[PDB]
Amino acid sequence: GIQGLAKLIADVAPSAIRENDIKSYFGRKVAIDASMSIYQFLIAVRQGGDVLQNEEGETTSHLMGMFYRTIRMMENGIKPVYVFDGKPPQLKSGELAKRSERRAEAEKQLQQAQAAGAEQEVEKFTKRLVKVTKQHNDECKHLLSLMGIPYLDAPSEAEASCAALVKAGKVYAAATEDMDCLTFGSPVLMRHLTASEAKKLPIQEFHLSRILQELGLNQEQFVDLCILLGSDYCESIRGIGPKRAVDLIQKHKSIEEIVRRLDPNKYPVPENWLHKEAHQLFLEPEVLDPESVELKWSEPNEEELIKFMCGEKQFSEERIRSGVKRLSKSRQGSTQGRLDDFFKVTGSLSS
Amino acid sequence: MFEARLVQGSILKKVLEALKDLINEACWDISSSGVNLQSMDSSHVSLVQLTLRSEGFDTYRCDRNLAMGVNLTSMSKILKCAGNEDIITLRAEDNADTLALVFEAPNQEKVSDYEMKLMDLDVEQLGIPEQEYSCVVKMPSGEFARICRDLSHIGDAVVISCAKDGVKFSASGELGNGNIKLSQTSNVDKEEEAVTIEMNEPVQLTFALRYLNFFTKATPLSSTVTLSMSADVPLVVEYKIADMGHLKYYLAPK
Amino acid sequence: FEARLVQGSILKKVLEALKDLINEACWDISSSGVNLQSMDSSHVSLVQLTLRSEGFDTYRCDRNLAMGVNLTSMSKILKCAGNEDIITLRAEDNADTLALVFEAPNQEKVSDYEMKLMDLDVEQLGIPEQEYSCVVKMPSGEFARICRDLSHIGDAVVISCAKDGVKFSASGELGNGNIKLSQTSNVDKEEEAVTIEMNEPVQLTFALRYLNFFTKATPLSSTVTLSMSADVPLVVEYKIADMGHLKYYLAPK
Amino acid sequence: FEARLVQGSILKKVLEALKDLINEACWDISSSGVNLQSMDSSHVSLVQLTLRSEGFDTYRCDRNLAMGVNLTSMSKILKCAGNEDIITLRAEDNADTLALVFEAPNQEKVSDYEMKLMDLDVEQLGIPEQEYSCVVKMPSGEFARICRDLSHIGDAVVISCAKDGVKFSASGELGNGNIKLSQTSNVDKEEEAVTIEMNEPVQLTFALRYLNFFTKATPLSSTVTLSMSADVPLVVEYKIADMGHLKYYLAPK
DNA sequence: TTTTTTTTTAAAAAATATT
DNA sequence: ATTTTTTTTTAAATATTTTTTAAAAAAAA
DNA sequence: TAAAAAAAAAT
Repeated sequence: GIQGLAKLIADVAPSAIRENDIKSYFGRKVAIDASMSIYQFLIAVRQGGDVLQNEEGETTSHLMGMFYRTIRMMENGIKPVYVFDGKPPQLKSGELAKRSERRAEAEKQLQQAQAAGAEQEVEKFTKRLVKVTKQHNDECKHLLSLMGIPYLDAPSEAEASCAALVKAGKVYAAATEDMDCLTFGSPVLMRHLTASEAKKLPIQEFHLSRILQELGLNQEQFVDLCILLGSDYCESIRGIGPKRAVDLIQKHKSIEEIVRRLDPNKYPVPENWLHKEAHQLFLEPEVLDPESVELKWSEPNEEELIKFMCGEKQFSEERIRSGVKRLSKSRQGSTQGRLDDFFKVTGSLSS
Repeated sequence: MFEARLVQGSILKKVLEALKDLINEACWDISSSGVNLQSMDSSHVSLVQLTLRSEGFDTYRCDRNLAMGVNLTSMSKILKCAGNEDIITLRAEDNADTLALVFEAPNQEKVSDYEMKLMDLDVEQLGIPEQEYSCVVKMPSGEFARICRDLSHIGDAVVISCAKDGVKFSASGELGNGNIKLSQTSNVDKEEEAVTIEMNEPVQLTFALRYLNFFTKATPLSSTVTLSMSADVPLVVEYKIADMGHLKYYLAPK
Repeated sequence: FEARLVQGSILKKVLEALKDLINEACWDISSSGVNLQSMDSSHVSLVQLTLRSEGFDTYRCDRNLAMGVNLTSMSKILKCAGNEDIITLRAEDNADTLALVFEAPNQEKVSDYEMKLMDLDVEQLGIPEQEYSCVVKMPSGEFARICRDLSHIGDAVVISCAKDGVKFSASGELGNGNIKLSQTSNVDKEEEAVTIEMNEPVQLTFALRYLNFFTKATPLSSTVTLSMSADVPLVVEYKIADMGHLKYYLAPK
Repeated sequence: FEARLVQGSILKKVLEALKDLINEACWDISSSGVNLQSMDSSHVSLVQLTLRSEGFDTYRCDRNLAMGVNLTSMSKILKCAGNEDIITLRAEDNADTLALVFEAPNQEKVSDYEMKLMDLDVEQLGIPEQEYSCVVKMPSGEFARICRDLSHIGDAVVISCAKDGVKFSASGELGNGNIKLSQTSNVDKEEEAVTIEMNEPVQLTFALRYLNFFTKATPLSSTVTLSMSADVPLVVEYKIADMGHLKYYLAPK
């Protein structure tokens, strides 16, 4: 979670963010973080604050939300690779300590607010108490196995796996709300890949190659720039935000030139500030091999998925039947070929 | 520095009525040799290659190369403020942030100046190789618009096959199937109706139909669609604009 | 089954007339010709469509097959034909697909259209021996005008038969609306001729929604042959010149 | 009350003019003629209808009634009329019924339409008579074309009058319209007859959505009369041919 | 042939079930 | 008076349905 | 995992 990166690319390079809709991708393999979608559909999809409690005692909210997201994402021709989250390294343990004390504050404030009877703040601070579990990802990967969409499990982090999937050319893009994929290495990053999307919050297709050309720096210096923005692995220098890190990176390329020309009485270097290992973790992370894995969009079993969602996930028969029929007519037709495959760009045009 | 007096500006109105349903923002590649627009769809499927040469404009005096980023639905709403007889005069000022469009009526009683706003766009210009096509089909434009409008009711994709007898516009969908055959004719008295097919090999391709229905808004320009095909090269849907040039619509197959 | 039709605009106007009132219909294809006694999407109005084999150019049929088709999809396929296109129906013996060949008038643009079919079958209801009391042969553009006028007032038209003419009384939210017709002095065949026969007086209340659906067969024939009696449903007949007739049945309210 | 128009297309075009902005109107008829001074639901613009008794073919009124007519519904009843019907307005002096009898001059269809009229005691706002600065007289198709032109620009038109001619101009977020006409002194009497009655340079801002509802009255006359000055509201006069006039009032922005 | 109109679909509003 | 960063807080859909704005398409003047 | 907004030293 790089603080102030998307705003930096928005106010520096609006040409690099090729803003478009969900109609603009035909047959593009898109490797998506699963855990971002699972938290989005455990937080946004609510029964008034009851997160879709079924008749057996489980949570069917996230399966509902990302099932219909995946059906409308095959309706637009986008081929998803739901890359699941991995076991986080030792550098993200401080960020999960921050998340654990944030959950502790939210739990204490939820127990304060449930006595007060302010039921909207009760809903807010049970929406801030959403935790991913092993059974949530296990039943979600079971749903991916049932509906024929391929999935991957990351060894370390899903953003690194998505970025090396773009880097190997296996997929076209990553679809994360997280901005770490521009530093784990993905040249093309879409954001806000939702199903119900016409004009309300459309796709921010970030381009790492475009911003490295227009600010004039390679991957390692952009990794260092997002260290000084402040990532979720190691801390940043206090007093340096977007514009100061952009100016100091563009005037001083290496991280040693950032460090040694700084007085400690105005810009302190923090204690145990591990920039080298976070640099090596953005350049070479623990990633599963993208050439070794295979991405196959198989035909789903229809009535078995219907009896699964209507026997122990408590859905409607006609709703799941309509969804599997929608994906079946999505996979029936031929793919729509693009025009940049056949014609090559000579040069852009100004105004 | 750019002035383009067009007496027959009805076909300019037809160009911008054809353009607004497909692309919303484009840049005119205005040069001294003519006016061009090579802009691509937002879904990155279809290209519009436009050419209005300087011979068709009756007073063209543009000095240097000018690229003008324009909202084409706004430009078409400006050009809907002229009738079918007015002399649409393109005019651009120094450091042109406005496009002055003078709609002089030919009876010299109504002069409609429309200086309309622009935008900053960075659009790419693709490289089109000038290479010969396998199946060059020259049908009427109204019949092609009719064919695309009928086949859009069945399914979203024609499967167009050229053959020895003629071009076949096969399409299928949830309403069933539809095949439209067009024999090559030469015995008609009108040269617009004569479906001329330049055969090299019989080739079968599949094209989307929303883009083809977007292409067939250019049918009031002239009654000549030059469908040009190859094995995997995109379809050229070429409209002869009357004595300026072409409205070559490109379409990547399926 | 091969039913060639030179005037395919007749079949296109039949499908335009029947697309808004029957969505799924059975097509009782006999050797005598194309026949249809389907009924509407509601349970109010009956449609008796007859297309005899005399108006068809080459009619061939082997067995009395009934095709349950979707009239909306068939009307969208009949919209693909031109207004002068020669339409050749074709049905295979074993395959349940209706092939339509919209041949060009100059026989250039051959338009083969295969249609998928469903298997909806309904019970058949024939003509229940109408006495034909008041037969009002009046122009179809005027009946379409009268129903389009009185649909803007209310959902009740009151039609009264008389010797001097026929009334069309409608009342509702806007107010009273009457439309009175008369005879015609000079003997004119199709247009501007309201000819009425008279056996017993009749005064019935009909809905304007189903009559507005009925008036979509106006480009088929120029004359509406109204026919009604006491407690007998109104027969809006649309006799086509070259073959058959299109009968619209409507129970009074 | 018995008012008869030998050509009722004038009355139908008056109701298609007035149905778009006046929803409820009072028809203050008199023995001198049919008058209306109603004002719209947006309460921004006054409409003056003058229908002289000399233009009526058979006019008769003695009580000088003050009926209040729902105007969209009675425009629907004029939409029930044909374009050449001899329209006979009628109203009995004891009942609140506006009877309308539509008679075709050759065709035998005589249609009677009564109405329910609500009670409307709405006061009159009589405009004074004054000399106007620009009394420009331009064609109605030209003014409809100019208002539909500049309505794509924005909701504001500035109208300038000078020696060369009237100059309509609109500005908005899409562009900047500027329609400059010219004084026409031709003798051949073509489609354009723009005459200037030039007195004093004026420049006033008017809404264009409202002016689109104003120029919905286009097929009443070939020519309009925009009579206006610097502070008074704009007067758009639709001079009906020897039948009366429809004056339209719009306050400037 | 083009108007304007009238009508019929294809985008947003706008909560409710989704459970 | 900016310029810039860093503190708190606020958030994270989907579909079906009905009900609406906007754009067309026949079917006539 | 995102953003806006405001407080507050840097500017």
